Amino acid sequence: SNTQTVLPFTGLNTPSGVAVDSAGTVYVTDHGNNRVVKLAAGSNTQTVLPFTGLNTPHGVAVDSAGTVYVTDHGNNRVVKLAAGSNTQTVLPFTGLNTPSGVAVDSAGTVYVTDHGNNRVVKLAAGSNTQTVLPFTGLNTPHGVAVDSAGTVYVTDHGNNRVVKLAAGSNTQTVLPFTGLNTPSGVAVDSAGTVYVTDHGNNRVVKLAAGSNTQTVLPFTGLNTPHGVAVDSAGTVYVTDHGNNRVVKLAA
Ligand SMILES: [Cu+2]
Ligand SMILES: [Cu+2]
Ligand SMILES: [Cu+2]
Repeated sequence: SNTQTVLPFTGLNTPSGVAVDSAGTVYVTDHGNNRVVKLAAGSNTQTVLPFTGLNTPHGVAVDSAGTVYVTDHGNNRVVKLAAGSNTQTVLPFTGLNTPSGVAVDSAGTVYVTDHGNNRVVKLAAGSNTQTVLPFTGLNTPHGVAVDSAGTVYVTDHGNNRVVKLAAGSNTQTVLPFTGLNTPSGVAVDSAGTVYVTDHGNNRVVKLAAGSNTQTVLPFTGLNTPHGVAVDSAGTVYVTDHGNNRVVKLAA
């Protein structure tokens, strides 16, 4: 499409991550206000999720049960809130330094980019101990996404590239993006198309499934994109750091 919609969030200061659930509810981490806001589909009014003690959130993910998972930079931890709950759970990750992105697969496994430790960690549902994914030579990961097959996609700031690992594989794959500068967020649709916020080039890049054609999505007026999400219809949602807004573009 050639229509971008500014969603009616208010008062954002460095919106850092975005997620969209199956109902079309949009969740945004508002880094500079220590909060996560949500907007139900068609609603005019955001609500603030009742995380307690949250500081400087980066990433957000939502599972099919509606549980919301958030990374907290200032406390170096990951928290989750079940739908309808007022009492978060701190997940049993350990030793995080700048947890930057979070994703949750269909089995409830939680994947977190640990930016300051140059690694991606994962925690199975019910486990108390993370494992480190075998992403050789990873540096400063920002964003993570997991697809319905369990393939994990990660952006690497220091190396300006995007890598993936299939479930059960030891061989990572470097995706055929070109010309990235500070890839931040990543999202993947069920067709396999991969969307990346190319923060240092002020643009959002699409790698079309199959053809591997890279295009720039026709967002307008961005002042450095951070987070990205894509819904089942192919609508792409982006957080715009310098303009303190969240915008969407239909396919
Ligand atoms: Cu931070
Ligand atoms: Cu970085
Ligand atoms: Cu920025």
